[PDB]
Amino acid sequence: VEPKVFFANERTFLSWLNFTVMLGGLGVGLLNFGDKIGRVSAGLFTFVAMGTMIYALVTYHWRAAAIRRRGSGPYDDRLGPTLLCFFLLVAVIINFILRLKY
Amino acid sequence: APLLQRTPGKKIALPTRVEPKVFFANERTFLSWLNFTVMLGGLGVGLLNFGDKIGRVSAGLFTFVAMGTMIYALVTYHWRAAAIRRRGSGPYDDRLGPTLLCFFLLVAVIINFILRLKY
Amino acid sequence: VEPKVFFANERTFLSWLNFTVMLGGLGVGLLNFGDKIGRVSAGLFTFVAMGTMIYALVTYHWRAAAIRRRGSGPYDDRLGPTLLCFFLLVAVIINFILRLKY
Amino acid sequence: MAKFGEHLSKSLIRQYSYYYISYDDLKTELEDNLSKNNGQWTQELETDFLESLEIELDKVYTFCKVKHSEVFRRVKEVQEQVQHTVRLLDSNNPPTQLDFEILEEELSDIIADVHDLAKFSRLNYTGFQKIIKKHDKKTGFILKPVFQVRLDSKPFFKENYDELVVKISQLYDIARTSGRPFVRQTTKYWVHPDNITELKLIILKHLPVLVFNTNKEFEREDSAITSIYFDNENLDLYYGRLRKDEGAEAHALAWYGGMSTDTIFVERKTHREDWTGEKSVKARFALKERHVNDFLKGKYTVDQVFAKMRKEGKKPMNEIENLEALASEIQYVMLKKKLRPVVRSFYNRTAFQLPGDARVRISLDTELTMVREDNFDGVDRTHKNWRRTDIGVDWPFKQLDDKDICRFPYAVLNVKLQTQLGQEPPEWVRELVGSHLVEPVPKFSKFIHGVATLLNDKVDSIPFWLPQMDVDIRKPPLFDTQIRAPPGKTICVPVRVEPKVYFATERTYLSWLSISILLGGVSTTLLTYGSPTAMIGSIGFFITSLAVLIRTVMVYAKRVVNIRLKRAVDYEDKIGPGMVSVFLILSILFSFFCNLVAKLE
Amino acid sequence: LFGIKLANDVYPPWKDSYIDYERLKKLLKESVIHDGRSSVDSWSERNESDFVEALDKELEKVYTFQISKYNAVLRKLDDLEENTKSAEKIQKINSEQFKNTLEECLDEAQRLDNFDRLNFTGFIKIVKKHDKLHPNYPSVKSLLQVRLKELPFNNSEEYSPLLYRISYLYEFLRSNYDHPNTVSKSLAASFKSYKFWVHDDNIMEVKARILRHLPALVYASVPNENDDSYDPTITTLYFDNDFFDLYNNRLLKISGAPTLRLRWIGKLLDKPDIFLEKRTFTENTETGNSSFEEIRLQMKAKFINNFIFKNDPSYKNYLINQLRERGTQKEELEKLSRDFDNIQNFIVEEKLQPVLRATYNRTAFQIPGDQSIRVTIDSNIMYIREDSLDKNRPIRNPENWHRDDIDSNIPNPLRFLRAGEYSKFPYSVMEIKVINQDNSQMPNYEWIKDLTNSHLVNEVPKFSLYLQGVASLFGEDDKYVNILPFWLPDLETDIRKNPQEAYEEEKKTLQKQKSIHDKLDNMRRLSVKVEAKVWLANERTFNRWLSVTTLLSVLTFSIYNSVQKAEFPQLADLLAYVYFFLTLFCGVWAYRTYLKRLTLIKGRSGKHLDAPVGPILVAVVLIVTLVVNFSVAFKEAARRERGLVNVSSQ
Ligand SMILES: CCCCCCCCCCCCCCCCCC(=O)OC[C@H](COP(=O)([O-])OCC[N+](C)(C)C)OC(=O)CCCCCCCCCCCCCCCCC
Ligand SMILES: CCCCCCCCCCCCCCCCCC(=O)OC[C@H](COP(=O)([O-])OCC[N+](C)(C)C)OC(=O)CCCCCCCCCCCCCCCCC
Ligand SMILES: O=P(O)(O)O[C@H]1[C@H](OP(=O)(O)O)[C@H](OP(=O)(O)O)[C@H](OP(=O)(O)O)[C@@H](OP(=O)(O)O)[C@H]1OP(=O)(O)O
Ligand SMILES: O=P(O)(O)O[C@H]1[C@H](OP(=O)(O)O)[C@H](OP(=O)(O)O)[C@H](OP(=O)(O)O)[C@@H](OP(=O)(O)O)[C@H]1OP(=O)(O)O
Ligand SMILES: O=P(O)(O)O[C@H]1[C@H](OP(=O)(O)O)[C@H](OP(=O)(O)O)[C@H](OP(=O)(O)O)[C@@H](OP(=O)(O)O)[C@H]1OP(=O)(O)O
Repeated sequence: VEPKVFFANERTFLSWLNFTVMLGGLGVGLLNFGDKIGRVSAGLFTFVAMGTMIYALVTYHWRAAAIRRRGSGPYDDRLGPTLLCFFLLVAVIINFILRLKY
Repeated sequence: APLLQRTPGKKIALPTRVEPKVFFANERTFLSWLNFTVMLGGLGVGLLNFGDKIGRVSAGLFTFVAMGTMIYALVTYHWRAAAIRRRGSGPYDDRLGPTLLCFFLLVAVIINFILRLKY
Repeated sequence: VEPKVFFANERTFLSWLNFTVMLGGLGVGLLNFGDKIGRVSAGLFTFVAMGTMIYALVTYHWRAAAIRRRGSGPYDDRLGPTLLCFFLLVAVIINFILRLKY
Repeated sequence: MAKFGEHLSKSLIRQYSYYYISYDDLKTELEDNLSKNNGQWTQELETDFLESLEIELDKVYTFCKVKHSEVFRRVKEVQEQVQHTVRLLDSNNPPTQLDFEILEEELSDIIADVHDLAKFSRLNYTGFQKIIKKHDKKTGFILKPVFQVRLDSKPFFKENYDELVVKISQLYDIARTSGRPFVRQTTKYWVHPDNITELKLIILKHLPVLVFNTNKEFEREDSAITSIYFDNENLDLYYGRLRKDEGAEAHALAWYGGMSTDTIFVERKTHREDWTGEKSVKARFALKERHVNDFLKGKYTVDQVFAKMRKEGKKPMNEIENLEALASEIQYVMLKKKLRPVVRSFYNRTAFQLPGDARVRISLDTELTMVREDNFDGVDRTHKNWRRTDIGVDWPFKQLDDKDICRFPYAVLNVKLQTQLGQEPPEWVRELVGSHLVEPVPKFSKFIHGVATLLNDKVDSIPFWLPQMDVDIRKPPLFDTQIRAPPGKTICVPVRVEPKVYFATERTYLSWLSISILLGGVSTTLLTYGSPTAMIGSIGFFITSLAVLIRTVMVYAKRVVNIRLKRAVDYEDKIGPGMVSVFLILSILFSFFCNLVAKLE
Repeated sequence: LFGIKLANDVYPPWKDSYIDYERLKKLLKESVIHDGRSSVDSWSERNESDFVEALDKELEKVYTFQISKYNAVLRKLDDLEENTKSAEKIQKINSEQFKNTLEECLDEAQRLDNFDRLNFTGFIKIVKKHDKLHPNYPSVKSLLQVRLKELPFNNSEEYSPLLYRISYLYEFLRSNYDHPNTVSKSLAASFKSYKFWVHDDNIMEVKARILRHLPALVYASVPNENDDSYDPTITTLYFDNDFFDLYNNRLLKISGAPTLRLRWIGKLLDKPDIFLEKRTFTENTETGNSSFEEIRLQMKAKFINNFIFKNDPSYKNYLINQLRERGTQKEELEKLSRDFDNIQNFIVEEKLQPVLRATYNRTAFQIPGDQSIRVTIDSNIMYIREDSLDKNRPIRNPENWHRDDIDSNIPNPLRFLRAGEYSKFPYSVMEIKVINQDNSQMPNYEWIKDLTNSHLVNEVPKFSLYLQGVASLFGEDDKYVNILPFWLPDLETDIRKNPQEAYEEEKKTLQKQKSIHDKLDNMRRLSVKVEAKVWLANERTFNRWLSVTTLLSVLTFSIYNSVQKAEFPQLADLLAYVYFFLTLFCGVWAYRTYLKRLTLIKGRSGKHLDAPVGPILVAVVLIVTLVVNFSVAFKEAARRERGLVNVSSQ
């Protein structure tokens, strides 16, 4: 048994999980303390956090299964991080636009 | 015997090199899970001590997840430490754990959303 | 072909995204909960966070292309941490003196 | 011991592997043809075997001729390049040490190729002779004359490669002189006496013997090497060498041959260390025996030591000043620390190495005894002399008392390999060092062993091999933690730490520190902003944060301090995780309990 | 002049048959004596033809006598051996008759050996003289060598088969009864030495056959003052007196005949170690070995002249005192003094002085610690005349121990030599020593047996560098040397042999000697990566320091922007100040130590790659800040609990 690849995959999933849990905690903090605009931004940020959470979990399971089958997992991650960064940017700019408007 | 081990096919016990990477991997995994636990517990206590009625009720929904992941982190760290102290290995025990913890965290988030929007 | 290096690249991207999340969380919290003077400190912090995330994304994509084509070669990653340290220090000092002045 | 086919397979470096004689193939063909014809031999079988032999001979001759021409071309080109480089020294741009060392490396490669080619040709000639002898012995037909004529007509062995070695050595010497302004691995092994001869024979099939005699005779005293070691009464230098410290010095007065030698080498070994690794710097200078006593007393000034060296002028001033500084430092240390002779390390060394080829060097030290020289017990062993004149090189020193002499029961095999990056040590070396004839004992020191065995009563720290001298190291041809230090003498094994650990020890610290900040981030938040009932949970969070911070500081200060001083570091944290888990859970319980009691009570 | 020696050593019954050496000398010198005032074609074709005719007559007479008596004594030995069978006749053998026959046979064999020795010396001398004075006329060595080949016994300095048969028959007679013993004239860890001449073309093959079994010895220079030429040239200056007594005694096989020499390597300008060596081979009748004794003294060039010429016993005292001061034991000093006295007395009594120099290169093959087999090959042998016998014009000063001509700083001193002062030996000389300590037979040394009978070598029994040097340099002069080695008429011919004929004509001799040895045995029985990894580690450590800095900054600004809403604004402002300074220090210290460690990694020097000051100070400052915050939140500014006050009552 050579779990080096498995351990690296688990480390990557744990990094993704750090990021997603931090985003989710900050979004939940925005929810229970913000106003209507704050709650909308909290919804957007929690959407991003939970979508990335599900993405990371599904990708982790798939990569582990593929490592067991072949030894390497899917590497289409030129899109995942790109969409994550995009949605984070849109969420922040939407929050700023709502704050400026009101 | 200050780290004096005898190689399988020789007769003189020589000093042996210990690899700290094995222990460092366990420490790093536990510390990542501890970051999870600390952030979730901070969220829970903040909601409990500063939230309204809905926030106070929903604080437990994250506190329970924090306790679950803390127990899981401690148990997994100690079991991995016991394994490495003798033979090592044991990777096929962290599939349903992280998945269950993510499921419970998502359920808590959705429940918080529901009590916030409904009330 | 080499899962370990791909995982390391993703872990580096998420390590930078950690800075992005912390700084952007401070900025968004100030934006949604701060006064007039705090709300520009919010803009400065979120600008630093946005730059950090954009640099992380560009570096991740470039390193992904490099590892896909040739392999390895991390010796050129020196400027990013230096600029991030400089920008953190200057932003912290500017925001502190701006809040103290008013 | 081993068949010839195995010897051929073992003496190759994958470049001469295919072109060796097919000794096993010819042997099998001969045996099978004899068996199939009911032990009989006929003319057709003779022609078939002669065709096989001729094909092998043509292959060997062609390869030898090709390699000979290539080596001649390389020698000519490098000679011209070295002459041009020497000429360029008078120009406006000297070739410099880089060019000179490139020339030296190329010359070393040429020496290696020449030696390998000569060995290859000699082994093939041996195989041809063996095959012919086996043929004319097994069958009733004589093939020696005809095949001797064939071998003469294709003479891959009548090639004087000694002249090439001499010429390349001359070029190397010229380059070293005119230029003067790989991975090296050395291992030490214990050889049981019963396994000595066999071991020696193996080394004799691959390397020649260095003889320190003008007539190339093996005289009794020629191989003797004696070395007096110096120490304080407190054995400061012994502990410095045992605990591998920075600047750890070992001072010795050595000589070669019998006690009629008048040239004593004053040697100093200094242990230097960086995060890159540990290294040993050896510096020695020759001094006439007559003055040695005075030189140890300060009566013989350093300028007197190197007066005639400067007078002759056949020495660069840089080397003269380096030797003068070395002598000044040695004399100053001897006068300051009040160093005295302690142990004499006598042994007979046989050195195997190819001329001008430093890839493999072997030193077999036998009859290794260690005699007591000091007077720490009140007995004046050296009567105001730098060495004991009661004994010479007359092993086994039957005139000595049993307390004064430690006769090391095994011989010491010192294997030094200098392998350029891209290749590996030769197969014969690899199976020599991993066979049953040797017992690897890395970092064995004759000075440390002598001090530990002879001055045991004055020593409270011994090397690891000392309590293992009763272990039978003989092994049949092809886990032990019970080695406990004796009462009052702890085994000392310095622990070296990989450079990356220097950051890992920091990594976890930060990984803990951040967490504590987060906990502090809660503890402050519930105090300066929290309601009076929130301070109750802040009590638990404050306790947890302080405990985490204190544990982190103490753990990593201890780790840094123990990575320094070369102490063993326990890299397993069995307290921090459980303590932080319990404290965090109890803090959360305390906060929730305070809120619930406020609600219901 | 060897004519006087011939006359004095005349055995009267054979007086007619000796070489008329004086007569041949007179025909050779007639070209100078006759027509003393007309040096015009003094040596005509008629003179040459007459000289060849006379040489033919002398060869025919002398060697016909030698072969005739050889065969007659062989017939006598056959008549003596016819009783070595038919055991009944063996028991009837008269011991007195056999003893008398063996006595007469051994006396006759010795007389024939002397006959052959002086006559061979004379013929070789006259042949060399004719060749030297008449180079434009054809060499007469051919007739001498052809007549030597027409001999049923090969003269190569070994004992003739006569003495072997005599020893066998003496042993047989003693085995029979040995009751009245025999006459005193009966002649019988052992070791054996073989000496071969190897042609250059064969050298590289022969060494290979040696290197299969024995490793090559490489000369390693002893470390010296300079230790803070790849292979030297061994030079041996052999001593001898005016009458060449040592050479004669060594050539005549007199047991205990010593050889004295001064041996060194390199050039004397280097000041090398010089060893005065006296080497002796002893062979006694009761013994069965050739016990060798060597006495060597390390001399100094300053003292050699007085030691060997003035009989000055000052170097002995000097060396003894020096070695005693070095701590050498008393027994070693006693042995050294005995050696000094022995060599000094030997030189003084024998009136020895340096005679000839021999320079060569030595290659040795031997297993360390194993004396069983040793092989030694001497190449590039050159002999230089260093004698002072020429009283009018000595080659070297009689008060100096070596020639100053060839020991100067001029880089080709060998030009100083003139004709007759030097000689080069054309073949390499091989010596194989086998130390048969056990009394059994040869213990699996068949490769030596292969080499000895091979086509690659030419065995020369009882060869010696000193004897060859004396013969080549002083042999042609009748004033000094009057006896010559038997191997001299072998250098001129090609010693090489045909590899195919190794088993066509060399096996002729091989199998003849083999049949001889087996028949003898039969009758006797019947009777880098690290740098990159550490660089990456430094990068990541700086990243984590920046992460801690960002976390502290977040805490700082979160409390700073809410200080007004805090329950205790003064404490919140103080906390914000402390955390702002913490963040600034963390950033600056992170960058500083990143730079310092980067310098350490690129400049690969430095004991450790740690920096605990910053971590320790950050952690203690955090502890102090948290404690101060707690205290202010529960003391004067927020006084609610001095000791243990707060309970479950809100
Ligand atoms: C690229 C990344 C995008 C951003 C990432 C997601 C950002 C989500 C924003 C999080 C905001 C959290 C708000 C906390 C509650 C606000 C406190 C409050 O009531 O306001 C008081 C005060 C004012 O209270 P007030 O409500 O009475 O103010 C009245 C003014 N109006 C009416 C406009 C509201 O506000 C502040 O000044 C607080 C300062 C901002 C606090 C920001 C904290 C950010 C911490 C981030 C660190 C993350 C580390 C890991 C954490 C893991 C999760 C636990
Ligand atoms: C482990 C997660 C926590 C740490 C993550 C961040 C690391 C760095 C630590 C930053 C600490 C921030 C200090 C307080 C910031 C300003 C708070 C404030 O203004 O409170 C005023 C108000 C005052 O509340 P109040 O109105 O009930 O006060 C009553 C007092 N009188 C009557 C006088 C008004 O508090 C809040 O509304 C919210 C405070 C807690 C914020 C909720 C936590 C949500 C978690 C995500 C946000 C992370 C940042 C805050 C972390 C707090 C952790 C409990
Ligand atoms: O196994 P080999 O490499 O072919 O050689 C061995 C042995 O030599 P080693 O023991 O060193 O291997 C002898 O080889 P030579 O000395 O002749 O060169 C030879 O024995 P002989 O001397 O009697 O010829 C012969 O052994 P044998 O011919 O008795 O069988 C042979 O062994 P194998 O023939 O069994 O291979
Ligand atoms: O090769 P060096 O760089 O000169 O290092 C030498 C070498 O041993 P190592 O290579 O294994 O370190 C010596 O062996 P020799 O040079 O005599 O062949 C050894 O001798 P000891 O076995 O007695 O220790 C001792 O050098 P020295 O003889 O001058 O004391 C040692 O240095 P270390 O102490 O570092 O091993
Ligand atoms: O007389 P030399 O041929 O010139 O040799 C002497 C001799 O050297 P050795 O001791 O090795 O034989 C001196 O020692 P003594 O035997 O004469 O006592 C020695 O003297 P120091 O070692 O004490 O300096 C030294 O020097 P010096 O010329 O002063 O006598 C040396 O001289 P070289 O350098 O010429 O060999």
